[PDB]
Amino acid sequence: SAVSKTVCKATTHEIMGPKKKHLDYLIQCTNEMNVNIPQLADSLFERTTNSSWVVVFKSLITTHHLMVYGNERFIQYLASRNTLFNLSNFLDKSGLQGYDMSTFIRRYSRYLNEKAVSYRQVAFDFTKVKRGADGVMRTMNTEKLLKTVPIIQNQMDALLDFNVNSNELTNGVINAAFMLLFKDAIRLFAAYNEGIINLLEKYFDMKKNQCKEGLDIYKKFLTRMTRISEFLKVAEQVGIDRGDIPDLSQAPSSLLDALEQHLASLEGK
Repeated sequence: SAVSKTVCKATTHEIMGPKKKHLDYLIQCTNEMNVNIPQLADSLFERTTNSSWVVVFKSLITTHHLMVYGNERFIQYLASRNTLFNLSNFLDKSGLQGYDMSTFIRRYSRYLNEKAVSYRQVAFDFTKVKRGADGVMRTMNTEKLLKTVPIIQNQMDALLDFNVNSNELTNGVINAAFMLLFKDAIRLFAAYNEGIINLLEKYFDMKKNQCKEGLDIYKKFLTRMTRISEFLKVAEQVGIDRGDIPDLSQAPSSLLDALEQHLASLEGK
């Protein structure tokens, strides 16, 4: 009940993101093994049944914050559910602000759903695993890599589909969501990029059908890069510390012709 009470405090009608003090409490909750994760999640789900965009959006932000900063047993539990958020028809018509925010609530809930689905499918969180030449994405074997990168790609699509303009970030609730989306985006991009580095190191030794898969992955990566650039430009326009924006220039983006020529040779007599 203390947990439920704090979920309520994190999700009041006040037009601002959940307060740090309540988020910090709920993080600590996830770290105590005696805490019942399903009951904490149920409280969050219940708030998403509220008619107010403010309450619903704040419950989603709280859930996202806990996925990012909480014990891994939290996202593990969300990933175990058959269904997560069901907000595809959400609409708060109480006012123009409610209309505006309803669209973003639908898109944000879809992203969190996909974040849980990604975790269910690969049994780790792309945004939090070890990086580098010795990290998870860089060391992954061929079969697993070909399976995994499309999952990253699907998660990134759902994130980018939030599709907000800088001039739409006009209240503290949506701004709070955006800051967490920004953090996930740069971390998810690093995983995507490492997956592609790995793919390119292996591509010219793969089987014909593996190369077809790899080439599809690469073409899709190139178009997502363009979208990620657009998303970072929104972050730049709104004022985010430029030192926090990653450099996309080092993504290995000039290999299309080589990949195609190699596959073409495999498809010849």
